Formats: sequence, C-alpha cells, structure tokens
Amino acid sequence: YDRKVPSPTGEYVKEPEWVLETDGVNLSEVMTVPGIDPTRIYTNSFIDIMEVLGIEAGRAALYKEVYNVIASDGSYVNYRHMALLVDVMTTQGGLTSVTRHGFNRSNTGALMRCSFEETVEILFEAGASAELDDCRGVSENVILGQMAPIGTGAFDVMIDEESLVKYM
Amino acid sequence: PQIGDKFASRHGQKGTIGITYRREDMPFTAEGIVPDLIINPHAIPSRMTVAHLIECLLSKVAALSGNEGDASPFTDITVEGISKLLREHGYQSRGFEVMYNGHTGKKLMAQIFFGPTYYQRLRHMVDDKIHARARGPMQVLTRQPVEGRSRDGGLRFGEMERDCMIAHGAAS
Amino acid sequence: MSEEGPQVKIREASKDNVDFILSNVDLAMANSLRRVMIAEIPTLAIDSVEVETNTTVLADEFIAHRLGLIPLQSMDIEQLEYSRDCFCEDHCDKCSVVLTLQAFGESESTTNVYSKDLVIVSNLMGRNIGHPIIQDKEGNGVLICKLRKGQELKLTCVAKKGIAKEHAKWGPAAAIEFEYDPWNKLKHTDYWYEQDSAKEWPQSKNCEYEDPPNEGDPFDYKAQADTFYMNVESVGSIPVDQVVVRGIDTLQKKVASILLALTQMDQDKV
Amino acid sequence: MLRSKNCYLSEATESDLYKLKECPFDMGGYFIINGSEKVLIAQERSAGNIVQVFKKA
Amino acid sequence: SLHKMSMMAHRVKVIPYSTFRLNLSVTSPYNADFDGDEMNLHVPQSEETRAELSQLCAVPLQIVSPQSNKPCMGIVQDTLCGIRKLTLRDTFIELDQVLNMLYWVPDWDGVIPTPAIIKPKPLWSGKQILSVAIPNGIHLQRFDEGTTLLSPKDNGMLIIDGQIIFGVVEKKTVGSSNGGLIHVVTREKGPQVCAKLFGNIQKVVNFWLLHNGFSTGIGDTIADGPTMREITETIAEAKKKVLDVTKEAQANLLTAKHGMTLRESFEDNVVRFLNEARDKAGRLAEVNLKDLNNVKQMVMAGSKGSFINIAQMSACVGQQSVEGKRIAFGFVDRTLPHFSKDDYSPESKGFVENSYLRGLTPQEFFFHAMGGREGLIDTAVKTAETGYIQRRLVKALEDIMVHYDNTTRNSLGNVIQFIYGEDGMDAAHIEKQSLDTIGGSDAAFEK
Amino acid sequence: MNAPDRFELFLLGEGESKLKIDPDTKAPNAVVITFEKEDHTLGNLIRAELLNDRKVLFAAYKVEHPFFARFKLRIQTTEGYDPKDALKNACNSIINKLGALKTNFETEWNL
Amino acid sequence: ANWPLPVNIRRIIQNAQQTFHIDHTKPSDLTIKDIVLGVKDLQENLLVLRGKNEIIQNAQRDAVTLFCCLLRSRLATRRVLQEYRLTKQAFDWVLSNIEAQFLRSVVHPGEMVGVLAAQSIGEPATQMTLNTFHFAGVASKKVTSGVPRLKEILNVAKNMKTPSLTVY
Amino acid sequence: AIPKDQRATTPYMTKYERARILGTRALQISMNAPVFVDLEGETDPLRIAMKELAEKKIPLVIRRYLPDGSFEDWSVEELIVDL
Amino acid sequence: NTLFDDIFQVSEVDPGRYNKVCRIEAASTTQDQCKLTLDINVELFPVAAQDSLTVTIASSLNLEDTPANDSSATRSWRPPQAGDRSLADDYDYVMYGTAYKFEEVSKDLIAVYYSFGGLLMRLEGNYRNLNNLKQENAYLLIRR
Amino acid sequence: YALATGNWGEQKKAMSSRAGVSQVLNRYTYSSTLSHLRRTNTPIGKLAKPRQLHN
Amino acid sequence: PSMILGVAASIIPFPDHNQSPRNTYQSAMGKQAMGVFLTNYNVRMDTMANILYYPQKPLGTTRAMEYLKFRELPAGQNAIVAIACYSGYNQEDSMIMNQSSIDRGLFRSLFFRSY
Amino acid sequence: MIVPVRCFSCGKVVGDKWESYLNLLQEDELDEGTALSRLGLKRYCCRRMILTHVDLIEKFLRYNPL
Amino acid sequence: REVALGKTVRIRSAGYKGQLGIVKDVNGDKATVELHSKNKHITIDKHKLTYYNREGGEGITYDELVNRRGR
Amino acid sequence: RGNLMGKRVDFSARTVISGDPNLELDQVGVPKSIAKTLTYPEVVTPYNIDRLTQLV
Ligand SMILES: [Mg+2]
Ligand SMILES: [Zn+2]
Ligand SMILES: [Zn+2]
Repeated sequence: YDRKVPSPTGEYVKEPEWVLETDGVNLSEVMTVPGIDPTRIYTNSFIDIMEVLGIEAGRAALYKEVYNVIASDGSYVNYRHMALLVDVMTTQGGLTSVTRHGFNRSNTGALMRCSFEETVEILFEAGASAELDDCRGVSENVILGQMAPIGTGAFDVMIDEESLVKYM
Repeated sequence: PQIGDKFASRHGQKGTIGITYRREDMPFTAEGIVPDLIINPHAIPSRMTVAHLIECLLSKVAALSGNEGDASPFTDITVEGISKLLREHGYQSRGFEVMYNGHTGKKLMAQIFFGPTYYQRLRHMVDDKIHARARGPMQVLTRQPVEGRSRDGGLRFGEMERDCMIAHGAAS
Repeated sequence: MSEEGPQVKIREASKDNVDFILSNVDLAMANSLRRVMIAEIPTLAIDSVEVETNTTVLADEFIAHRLGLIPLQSMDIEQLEYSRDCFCEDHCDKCSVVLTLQAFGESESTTNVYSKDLVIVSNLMGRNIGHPIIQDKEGNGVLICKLRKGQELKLTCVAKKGIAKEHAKWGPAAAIEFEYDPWNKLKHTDYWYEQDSAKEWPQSKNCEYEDPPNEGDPFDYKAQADTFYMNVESVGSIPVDQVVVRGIDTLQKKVASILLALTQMDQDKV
Repeated sequence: MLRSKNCYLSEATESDLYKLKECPFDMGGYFIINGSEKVLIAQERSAGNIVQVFKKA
Repeated sequence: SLHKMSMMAHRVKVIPYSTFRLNLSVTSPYNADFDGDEMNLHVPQSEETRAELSQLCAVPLQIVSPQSNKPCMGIVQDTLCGIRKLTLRDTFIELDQVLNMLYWVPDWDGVIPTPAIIKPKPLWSGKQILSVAIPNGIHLQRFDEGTTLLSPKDNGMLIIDGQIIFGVVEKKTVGSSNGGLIHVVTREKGPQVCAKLFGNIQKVVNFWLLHNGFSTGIGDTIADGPTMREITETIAEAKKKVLDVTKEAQANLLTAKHGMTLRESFEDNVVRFLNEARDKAGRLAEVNLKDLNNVKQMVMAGSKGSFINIAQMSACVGQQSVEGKRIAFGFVDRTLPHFSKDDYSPESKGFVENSYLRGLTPQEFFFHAMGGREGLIDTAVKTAETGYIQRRLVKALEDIMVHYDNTTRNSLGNVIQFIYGEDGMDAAHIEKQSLDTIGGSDAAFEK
Repeated sequence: MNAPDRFELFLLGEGESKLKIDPDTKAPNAVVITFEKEDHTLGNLIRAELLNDRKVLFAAYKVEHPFFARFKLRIQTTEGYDPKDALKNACNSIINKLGALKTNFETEWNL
Repeated sequence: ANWPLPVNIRRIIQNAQQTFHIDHTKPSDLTIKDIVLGVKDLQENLLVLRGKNEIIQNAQRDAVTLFCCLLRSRLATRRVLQEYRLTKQAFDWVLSNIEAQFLRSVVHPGEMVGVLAAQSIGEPATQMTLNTFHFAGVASKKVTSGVPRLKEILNVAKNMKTPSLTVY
Repeated sequence: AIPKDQRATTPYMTKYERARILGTRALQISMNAPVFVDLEGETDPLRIAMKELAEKKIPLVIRRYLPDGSFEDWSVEELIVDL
Repeated sequence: NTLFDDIFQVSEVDPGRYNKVCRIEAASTTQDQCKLTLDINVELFPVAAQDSLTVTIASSLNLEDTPANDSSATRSWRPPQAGDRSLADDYDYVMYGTAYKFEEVSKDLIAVYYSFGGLLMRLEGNYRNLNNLKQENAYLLIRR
Repeated sequence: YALATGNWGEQKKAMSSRAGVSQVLNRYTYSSTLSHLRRTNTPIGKLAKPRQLHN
Repeated sequence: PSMILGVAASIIPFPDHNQSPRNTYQSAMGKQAMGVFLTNYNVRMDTMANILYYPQKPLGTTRAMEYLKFRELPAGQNAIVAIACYSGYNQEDSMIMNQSSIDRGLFRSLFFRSY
Repeated sequence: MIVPVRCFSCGKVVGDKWESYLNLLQEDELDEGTALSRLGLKRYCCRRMILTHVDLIEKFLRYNPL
Repeated sequence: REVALGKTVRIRSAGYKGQLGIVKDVNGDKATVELHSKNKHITIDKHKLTYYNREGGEGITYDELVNRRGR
Repeated sequence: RGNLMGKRVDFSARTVISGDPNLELDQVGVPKSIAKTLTYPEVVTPYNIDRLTQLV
C-alpha cells in the first residue's frame, strides 16, 4: 500500500509500505506480537474493537465502517448525518442495534415505542407497571392528534398589551 | 386515445401521450409525409434497444417493396442487407430523412430517423385512474374515509409521508 | 405576369395532383399558404347520423365514423352557411344536406354497401354539393360495410360545412410536397455523411430543374430562399387548382379580417 | 375440459363451430364452471423415488 | 417517499386536460418519469397550513439538498444536449431567430446585445443568448484538464458579470454539481431568482432545439471496416492469451498466488483478460466515432448514455457473470448440451464476443438472459430490503431535536451531541473549499 | 372527460376580442398585441413582413402554450413611427402579394 | 485540503473585486494594523453559542477553529496586498459579508436532524445497485459490501460473513 | 423563570418562527382582526401579514421553551429577520 | 478612436475539430515582439496561411467627428441603415467583444485577452509602449 | 368448490391446502390466453437460487 | 434455435439484438396489449372486453408466430415513428401523437362491460 | 375488421382500392409491390394501410345473424 | 315538478347545434343536459333547447308550459 | 400502524403525471375536473366580499 507520508522538505509524497491483511479477528493477541505497530492496527469488526479499546474508539470504527459502506456507489453523504447516527448507536456504553432488541429496550414512552415492533407486549408491560408517558415525542402527539412540539411547534405565541397599545 | 394513455412498442419501450399536434404543426418530409408518433432519442442509448431501429428499417423496406420482412432471430439477415435494399429503393442507406420545422417551414438540421414501427395500446388509460375526493362517503368502524375509486375513496397518508412532513418541520 | 409579386410555373397537371414552382416569394408566405391549404379550406362532410335499424356485425359508432370519413362534393361550398351562424333549429336546406342510406341482404352471398348507395333527399336548390365522390373504374365508390342475407341497415345522415382544423374529416388535401434549395447552397442543414456526403445522400428529383450544381466558390451569406417546389394532392372533393385558389383566398380573408379588427379597435379607441 | 374426448367440439368442423357460435380459433383446455372459464395452472414438484444428497450447515 | 424532497409545495395552474403537468427539472428529486406514474395531490384547509406550506415546503426553497450538500435539481434530458449544442463555438444565430429567442425569454430588459460579427453579416454567438438568460452579477470560474485563459478545446468555464466568455455548457455547469451555476445562483441570489433562471434557460434552449432538431438512428452504432477489424484482432489476441493460460495451467506449470488456490487465480486471470479486452475494444470504438454521432453527442452532454453503452452497442458485449463468477456447470461438467465436457474456453463459459448490432448466437443469448434474470431478482430483493432498512432507520431517529441551546437531544432529553454536527452549521449552507496552509512546501509557505 | 371543444381553438368566444394592444414599458415606442384563435399561421407571416420593413427595430412572436390558440406579437418601431401603422402596412403588402400570386396562378392554370 | 466549509471566502472576494472596480495599478489603502485588527474583530464577531460562562465560551471558541484557520489562510496580509488587492471600503464590505453569511449559515433550532440523517442514509441504500459480489481486489476474498454489509452493521451481527484484520 | 439579562438564545428569527408568525397574522386578518398598517389596496391576508412583518408592526411575543422547562420571551419587533 | 494597428502576417492556420471557426496565429512584420492568436469565422472571412491581415482595435465605430464616449454601452443595437456611416466600411471583418484578462509576462511584455462572444484573441506587445490604451469593450476590425 | 375457489381440497381445512391452482382464464388478448394456458408455478412462498434461470 | 422461446417472446422482432430485461418487459407487457381477443365476441357476455377498431399485421413478421395465429388476430397497428426532439414535449418517456391520425381512426377502440 | 376509409398519416382515400387489390392479386398474379404501384399508392404511408390489413369482417359474417 | 325532466331534447344554436340529449337536472334558468354521441354533460338555458318526443316526432319550443305533456 | 400514524384523508386527488416545458419550476397543472371537485374554505372578509359573491 501507499501512504501520503510528508516529505522532510515539506511537501507530501507517496511512500510505499507493506500492509498485512488477515482473514481472522484476534486483535487481542495480535497487538502483543513484536515487530508490528500497535498504534495503527485496524479491524473491520467494530464489535470487538471496544473489547480492547474504548467506547469512543468503537464509535470511530463504526463511523469509518459506515463511510466505507457508502463509498462505492459514488454518493456523498454529509458527515453530520453519519456522525449523528453513530452517536445515537453509541449513546450508552455499548453498541445499540437498530432493531427490536436494541434502541427499543429504552426508557422512552410506551406509545412511541410500540408503534414499530409488536405492540400488545409492551402495552401489557405498561399496564403491569405504572410508568408515565410524558407525551413529548412525535408519535404520542400524532396518536393524540395534537401539534407535536417539533418545527413550528417548538415555541408558543403570545399577545402583549404593551405592544398592542404602542402601535395605536 | 387522448393525453395520458399508455402506449408501447414491441421492444419494451413504454410511454404515455404528453401532447398532441395537428398535421400542420407536425414536421414533414420532402414528400409530405408526417409522422403519427414522435419518440425522444434519449431512450435509445440507455435501454440498448437496437432491435427497435432494426425493425424500423426493416418495416420501411418492407413497406417500400411490398414483401413481408423476416425478423426471426438467429437468421442471416443483417443491417447491411437492409441498408443495401433501402439504398436500391433510393431513400437512404441508414433511414435518415430531411424534414422541415412545420411551424415556419424552414429546413431542419440533424436529419431525423423515419420509418414505420409496430405499436400497441395497453389496458392502462388515464380515464380509469383519475380520482378526487372531498368529504365523501364515511366508514363505520374506524370512522375514516373509505378506500377505492369505485366507492369514492380517499388516498392514504402513510407513515413515510408522516416522517417527510416531520423532517419538513410543518407541524400544523 | 402581374407586378413584381410571386411567380408561378406549372410543371405537371392532372385531375388529382398539380406540380408548380413558387418564385419571388418568402419562405413564411409559402409555409402559411401550405398550412392554410392543409387545414383551412371549408368543405362538406357528414356530421350527424341517425340510426333506425342496424342488424349488421358493425357497431353504430363504427358506421358513423366510416360515413363521416366519406368525401362529398364541395364545389359550391361558398353558397352553404355555417350551422352555428344559421337561423334554424337543427338544420335546413340552406345550411345542410340530408342523405339517406338503405341496405338489405337479398342474395345468399355477401352484399357490399358502397358510397354510391347514398341518396340525397334534401333540396340542393341547383347547388353542386352533396354528391359522393366516386374516383373508381367500377364506379362503386368507398366501401362502407358488408352484410349477409337477413341483415338490414337503414340510417339518415346530415352533411354540414366545416374546416380541417375542427376535424380531419373536412380536409380536402391528402399530402402536400414542400421542398426548396435541392443543393445545400444555403447551408440550412448539416448532412450525416459517414464516408462521403454526395454518395450517401441521394439527389432529389428537383436538382435537374434549375438550381445548377455548386462549385468551389466561397459561401454566399447574402442569399435567401426564394424558389419553392410544391405538389398539391386533392382528396377529390375540390379540384387542385380550386384548392390552391381557395387557400390563397382564405389567407387573404384572414389578413383582411385582422386589418378590419385593427381599424375597428382604432375607431373605438378614438 | 373443453375440446376433450367427451366434449361436443372435439369432432366439430369449422362450419359446425360457426353454427354453434364458437370461435374456430379457440383452443380449449379450460373448464367452464358457473359460467366462468377456469384454467388449471401446472404445479411444479420434486420428483419422487430419487436419491439426493445434500450437505447441511 | 424516501427523502423530504418527495414532498413539495407547488402553485396550482388549471389546465384543460385530465392529467398532471409538472416542470421537467423537478422529476429528479421526485425520481419519477412519464411512462404511467401516479402521484398524489393534497390541498390545505386553513390559513395556518397554507402559509406554513408556502414558507417551508416551497419548491425553490429546496433547491440545495442538505443530504449530499449539492443541488438536487438541474438541467436534464434534451435540454442538456440542447444547451451543449447551442454553446458550441461554431454555432451562430441569424437576426430573426435571435429576436424570437430574446422575446421568448421573460423579464428581458428589451436591449438587443451587439452581435459578435457585424461586418459581413450580423451574427450572434450561441453563448450570447444564454448570457442574456443568465442574470447579471454572477461570476463563475472552473478549470478542467488542460484549460487555460486561451483554451483551444473550449473546455472549462468562465462567467463574468453573467456573461459567458468561453467553455461549452455541459452537465458540470447546469447539472447537480456542487460548484455548478445553480448552486452559485442559489447562494448569491434568492431561490426565486434561481427558479426564474431555470425557467428562462429551459424556454430558450427548447425554442432553439425546436427549430434545430436532434435525432438518433441505427447508423450511429455502426463503425467502419478498419475499426471492426481492429476490434476482432484484439478479441482474437485476448482469446489466444486465455488459451495460453489454460494450456499452462493444464500442465501444472502455473504458480498459485498466495491466499488462493489454482482455480481462483486462473479464473481471476481469465476474467481480467476478458474485461481488459472488452474495455480496449470499447475505447477503440468510441475513439473511431466522429463528433457528429448522436450517441457520442449525448455522451458528451451527459444527459444519457455512457462509454459502456457505446462499447456494448458497437464493439463487444462483456462477459456474462452470475453470482460474481462465470457461468457455472449446470450439467455434468458442461454449461450447455452443445458443448463438450471440461471445456474452459471463454465462449463456453459465457463470453459474448458479438455486439447488439451484429446479433447474438443462441448460447450467448441464453447467457445474457440468465444474467438479466439474476439482475432482476437482485433488484427485486434489494428494494424490499432497503425499504425495511429505511423504515427501521427512520424509527430509530424519529425524535432527535436541535434545541435553542444548540444541543441535540431526544424525546427523553438525553444529550447525544452538545453541538449539532460538532460545528453547529446547517448542512445546506456548506460548500467545499481548499485550505492553502496545510498543503505546499515550507519554502513555498514562507514565500 | 376534460377534453376541450374542437371549435374553441378557432371560434371567438363571448366577451373576447380578436385584438388587444398593451403598451410596453421595457422600451420606448414598443407595444404588445395579443391575438386569439391563431396558431402560427398569421404570426410567422406578420413577423416576416414586419422584419422586411426598414423603420421597424424589433418584431417577434411566441405561443405561450399549445393548449390555447393565442400568440403575442411585440413590435418596436423607430421614433415618430406608430407600430399600428407598420402593422397596417405589412397587412396591406401581404394582401397585395397574395392577390398578385392568385392572379398569376390563375393565369398559369388557364393555359 | 478540500473540505466542506460553511462560508465561501473565494466567491466573496471575487464579488468584491468585480464590484468596487479595482485598478490593479494604483497603490492600495489598507494598512497592516487595519488588516490585522479587522481580521481579529471578524474572528471575535463569529457567534454560534452566545454564552457568558467559561464552558460555553470555550465551546464557542473551539467550535469554529477550522473556520478561523480558513479565514486566516484566505485573509493574510501578503495575500491581500499582492493578489486580492482591495481598498478599505472593499475590505470592510468583505468582512461584513463574511460575518453576515456566517451568522446566516447557523442551524436553526427546532429542526428534525434525526429524520434528516435517517433519510440521507437510507436514500443511497435504495439507490445502490446490486451489492452481493464483485467486491474483490488483488485477492478474491469476496469481501461483504453494500446492502448486506449495511444490514449487518445496523443489526450489529456478532458473526460477520468476512471478518478482516489489518496489521501495519 | 423568565430571565432577561441572561437570554442566551440567538437574537435572530428562525424560519419556523417566521412561518408561524406569518400564518397566525394571516389567519387573524382573514377572520377580521384589526390591521395596524395600511393595505395599499391589497386583499390577500398573507401578503398583508408579510407587509406588517416588513416594518415590525406585529403585536406578538415568541416564547422559546428550554429543554428543562424554562423559557424566555422574545418580542417580534426585537427579533432580527435576515432570511 | 483607434487603439491598435499592425500588419500581422499569419501562419500555421489549423482550426481543430471545427468546420466554421479557425484559429489563426500571426506575428507583426514591424515589431519583433508583437504576437496574435485570434479565432475567426472562415465561412465569411476565408483566410489562408502566409497572408497579411491589417488589424485594428477601436473603442467605437463612430467617425472621427464624434469623440469617444461611454454612452455607447448597452444601446440596444439596431439594424444598419442605408445612409449611416461607420469605420467598419473600410474593413472586411469587424468583431465585437470584451476584455477579460491582463497578464504580465517577462518584464515589459503584456498580454490582453478578448472574448468576441466565444472567440478568444490573445495580443502581446510592449507595455506602456503599444498596449497602453486597452481597457474593455473594444471592436476588432480586420482588412484583407 | 375446488375448481372455483382454486383451493385444491375439501371445503374444510382450506387454510392448509394450496391456493391459486385454479385461475380465471385471461381473455384480454389471444397471446395472453395462449400464455396463460401454458403457465407453470412452483409453490415456494428470500431465496435467489430457485428464481435463477438454470442451465 | 429460435424454437426455445415462449408464446410472448415469439412476437418480439430480433430478440437477439436486445438486452434481456427489455425482452422480459416486452413479454410481460404483451399480454396487456389491446386487440381482437376472439372472433366469438358480440355473442359473449364478458365483464370486460377491449377490441381494436382497425387491427393491423406487423410489417416485421417472425416465422415463429405463424403458428400462433398472430397475423389472423393482431394486437397493434403500424404507425410511422419519427425519433426526434420536437417541441420538448416528449421528454423522459412521453410521446407526441398526431391529432389528425386520431381523428381519422388511429388506435381508437371499443369497450364492453356486462352486468 | 374492414378496410379504413382514409390513410391515417396523410389522408388519402383508400376505400375502393381493397376490391381492386384483391382482384389484381388473384387474377393477374402480381406481387404486392406491383399491385400497390398499379393502384396508385406511392408513399409507403398509404402502402402500409392496405398491405397490412386484416379482413376480420368475413369471420364475423360467418356466424348466423338474426 | 319541472316539465323539463327526463325528456329527449335537441340543442339549437351555440356550438352544440343539432346534438341530441336528455335533460337530467334543472337549476333555475340553467339545465344540465347530457349528450348521446359525446360522453360529457353541458349546462345551457332551458328556454333555448327544443323539446322532442321520447319515441320520436315533431319538435317544439319551451311553450310546453301550456301543455304538460311530451312531444 | 394502519389507523393512527397512517390514515386516509379528504381533499386529495391522484392522476397520471406528464411533462410540460412551458410550466414554471414551482407549478402543477391541475385538471379542470379536479379543481371543480376539490374545494378550499375561505372566510368572507371585506377584502374579498365581492369576489366571494361572484363565486357563489
Ligand atoms: Mg416509471
Ligand atoms: Zn340552417
Ligand atoms: Zn397516406
């Protein structure tokens, strides 16, 4: 492989280097092998990245994996969207899958949760417990048929007497 | 037939009528021949429909000569033979023709491909698809608008439209 | 030979086609004349069909369309008033022609119905209109429908004045050939030569008629299209010379109407 | 089934078909039940009495 | 409705026909064509909804897509080819046509521009009318490969005070490019100005193309004798190389690349040789084509077509592949009953050495049918899979809010990003720029 | 069915005028004339004849939509020349040319 | 060096050169002190947080580091005095336009960024072509990419089809 | 819970706020509310609302809700309109 | 209103993938540093290699009676009349264009770039000696 | 019942029986009728192998 | 070799010069073509029946459809087609069709519904 | 079913040419092109009108009427 | 109880002269009349169109007020 | 999932779309029948009393 190592004179030049590609995931023991660089070892599997590294390293690896996924079709996606997605997926201390066993098992409102997966199970759970739905989400307001506090609904409009008597 | 009716050829080139023109407004050749249909050339390179042009040339040759043209696959018929026959008839080697604008009668550059082509009318007509509802019949259980053009139904505002409107920020 | 206006030269004449050359005339005038001749000449055609008995295998709309597509004599068409401008309820003798068609199956073999079977029951008042045009050696005319023994067809048709712009059934011309500048002296088009332009593109039949072949002279940028070769074909309702005369008359009438409207609006403004 | 050995149209000629108000271009092969034409779609199944070997996961 | 651009607010215009009519430039965000598509229309029932739809979901307000940071609308279809042909150096327009085109463009000041050539005959260049359509105050400068201030190939772009100086307008200027004219107009002037520019350009290009004409024919995909001879020679050389590789492998004299067996390396070499031969034949066919070719003209404009289309239509069709490999042995060591056992020749394994114009033999016809069936099945599965994935993704992040403290929080109020995008900037208001400090040498930086 | 009547494209409706002139403020001595029920046939001829004049500085026409048979004609003349006078002169020249052409064609056909 | 940034300085300076006609020959009116003070004032005038406490001030300071670096690169004294030759009024106009564009480029509070990110990620997924094969380089490892890879990333699969590892 | 000297929100006026204010003013005008500016013969409530917003003559107050629950009140006439 | 005048013997004419527009390079026969590279329409002006073409750059086409003025910009160009007179009557090829570049090469040579609606011309000469009165919006007249 | 509803079996247990065996004849076009009279279907129900065109 | 095609695919002229998806689309859409489905109409009572006014044999016939009776019962018409960019009203997949031909009886049909 | 009265493209009347076309095909043993040329159909637009026409009226007439 | 209800009528004058239709609805001076050949509905003044018999015969004007019958 | 977050609505229409180069960027060609069917409620105001009376 070729790396853009800066030249001693100041410019950037391509310095070829040897790169080892492996078909297995055992980075816990590979990093301890002498003669390699432990500060540059990378694994395409982000699940075990945080087993030896931190949660932030796992989030960075997940973002890199997503960027590599959207790389061949030629489409360009702004960094903010993918960064927000990976931050949501790593808000807690571990990976939060986008499925019924991941972001679903949260502390959000039951009404907003139960609109995607199976419903009656979570409704029965809510009935058995006594949790309170704050109704500050979008799904709850859609169900109740009220203006959700999003976009134009993020604020309140009031009338003032002082300005009313000011003009006339 | 009217605007919106679906029409297609024998090569998977489907489409609908967008506009209609009279004989005077249509382009004409030096012999006074006007086309029944006009097709955009942009549909050819993407779909790789060479057989459309080959069949057009073969149909032109057959109409000029009066003998049925053989379009069976895996035969010895080549484009060169059709071109030679067309040149012998004295029209063009490749089927291009010189037409005129018609609106002004001026000569048109970029000579146009011409020739008969088989076309078929599909079962999809705009008359059977246009729908509009404004406070029509009412359901019983859900008390929501009924479904179906025949019973004056209403279009469904699905979930995808809901998140689209949410992303737009239009809460009201 | 009348003034320095457009000049004509008839090459070939016949009962259905006329070939002439237009000179000392601009392209716009020739194009407008062609458009008027193809879509502005008033003619006579069947517009309303009343069906009494139809036991044939063809639908009523089918027979109505076929009858409406049948050409009719329109020589004295200027003596017939438009239905919309006529002071009558539906149709009278001064604004329409009534034709009746009766067909029955007597012989065991198929009995064809032709356009010659139409009979005019109205009063033409000496006008030469309404007669179906039969351009055929046998004299039968346009075939309408075929019915076998037992089947009976009986209907009444009404012919009214109209122009080709409203419907294509009122068009008196079939196809009009329009061409100018047989050689590319004006450079109005770019040829699609693959190896050579001269060999690949056949020469038009109008190349020999005047227009001497170009040489290696510099391109003339001060030249304009002034010679046009036209061939007008008539369906049969109107003679070709009458078709051209009526086209010129219609264009003149349209321009005169524009001038009259301008004068009227000027008078109203003042 | 139409145009079968037990059908009246098996031995009918063109004139007989025309007299019986039947299109000579019709090919048959369909059942007429309750006034509606029904066609049995062929069902595709694996052949029996055949030894087959496959490898599991 | 995948993205927010699938929902737009338009202005009602009553038309005398029973169909929906829309501008050709809005089809790209809608991802719709006119082969029988169906689209829904909703009307508001109150002043609140009407005003918020007009001020939030208007079509000109969504010219720049926040997803790809590029405009989602541009000049497409025959308008692109018309604008490419109009801006050619040799394109000249006479007085009457110039007057007609000037009158066709609305909001025209009524001032006739001075013709480029005045002495022999008054002639207006094609770029003059487009510059008239383009509003003043917009400056653009794009340099392509080998482009200078006196570029002989008429490439690149340079606009000063809304006047075209040099460069043929193509998909890189009036398309969906980030640095295109549409993006600059939208960023400098208002969205209404951008919509007016869209309309004026479309009208003028359509009027010019109506009286000029553009067509295509069978002969556009026909090459001359020497080109076909060279293509056949290249195909024969590739077949000879493949045969030599097979002979070497059969004698066990071919080394195996590390990490793979002999079969995988042999198949990789064969497919590489076949793809290289197809690419070379296509490049030769494209080079042979003249500038007057309709397919080539469409290719330069970028409206439709590509190099691979020309290659497959004129020179040679690519090797048919199923599941990423050549045609497998459906029979016992055979692909078709018409071949012999253990035949590894490219013809027997699914290589189409013919072209669409020339015609296909039954074997390659069957192989192409198999490839097309595989492609159709792939799209049929993929559309459903991506739809489910999109639904899950929308459900996952359906309650993320940017609050008045410039922090992004969910419904529960938990903070997931202390500042949106780590910079607090709107996606639609970001443009690609070059940092001059990072690059260069130390001496150049000091100088 | 929303299909318009076929006669609506060549018959003047109630409350409609064949000609309607509006002054143009973009340039001095410029007017815009809107015609009804015409489809390019008089427009091309009138534009060509107006351009044939020497006192006319601008002459163009356009059809906004093929659905409606109506075109707008814009004429700009030199100082002291009324555009209506130019239109009348062009119409008179067209009438004279058409009459001469008809007479010549009749004379040629007579032999 | 090519990275997306909020405000296009090059377009602003080109517009300011086109207007306020530059003679390119007469000496400029800007002084070193004026240029430096204007650049510093423009840097201080960029507000994205508008706080008073130390934490918000630090966040605002370090949230515009890239833009400040770009502004310093594009508004150097030598660059202004040699290439972008402007006058005092032109320099003030450039500074005002840059500040106005930066303040107008801030994200409006109340926007649904999660839905926008989800749509911006899901649209290329639908727009992608077949992604089951052909993802092989020098060695035909059949690396998973595209729709299946995206699905397994979103589901956080513990057993990926083609695990990989890179050693430097 | 209505601070004034500690208002950390942006002084500019957001697109959503502008749309909501224009809609509310237009609806009130449509339902026959008093108008504090001359109309110049205009008859469309929405354009009247835009004209009122142009000279900042709309007697409305924007209440921006903080995520915790606190809020600050911003007058329409004191909000800078730049979009 | 004249701003330039030379002989400019032309050589090496080769349009390149074109049929109506040719690129001609010329060098002045008086000055050893003057150079020209201009695009012309050979359909109306069919020049050939090794030819002398007197060129002239003028700010306006008005006669010497009317001095140069800035009121001639955006005048809504009118078709030429019969009795009108202009400097173009003495030449065979007149083109209108705008200057868009002023580059400095070596120490005393400057290049002026013009665009006549798409046709570009590059002119070189001695700074402050020959090309010292060229600003923008100048005609180009060529004589056989 | 079997020839009308298309469920091959008795009246009861129709849920566990195959469906679509019997279909109404398509008589829109002669070619359509000919195609419908020579149609085969394999009851499968995610899998790309059975849908591929085998050699 | 041409005998391997089906009933729908036997109508396509020169199927070997087209891409496989195009052939599949044409085969699928051929069953929706409107024409004379049977000569027994006018005596039958079907729910829907669409027949063509003037069906025409294709000019580019194929030997395979001789036994399919396609020439006896065609499902289309021979229309003159010009491939051009005229007026910009036929973009994408739209087409421009002559009004005079429509008035003269081109592609018009009959509709039958039974209760 | 029956021969169209007029040519779709241009508008030439071909309603009496069907019987003559059949007679020329079955008496004089001419090919289709020569018969078309003899009938006067020069443009291929008119030639295709009767060259590719199906006479389905006879099949309908085969059925017994009422 | 309008007389012009469910009666075969013929439209005179205007652009629909000679057409045959049946009155469906009456709205004051304007009445809705369908068309036989054309599949559309048009509204015209009831005093304009003539009145015919259901079976067929002579036609009369709007004088049917004095004779509440057909024909 | 079928009656709360997604439901059928009134004042909506659906018909085949088509292209029109003469239309503006933000403009949709509505058929006359659809316009005559779909309605919008407008509150009568002194600024539109005459227009509303004419429409009625
Ligand atoms: Mg589509
Ligand atoms: Zn009368
Ligand atoms: Zn014809």
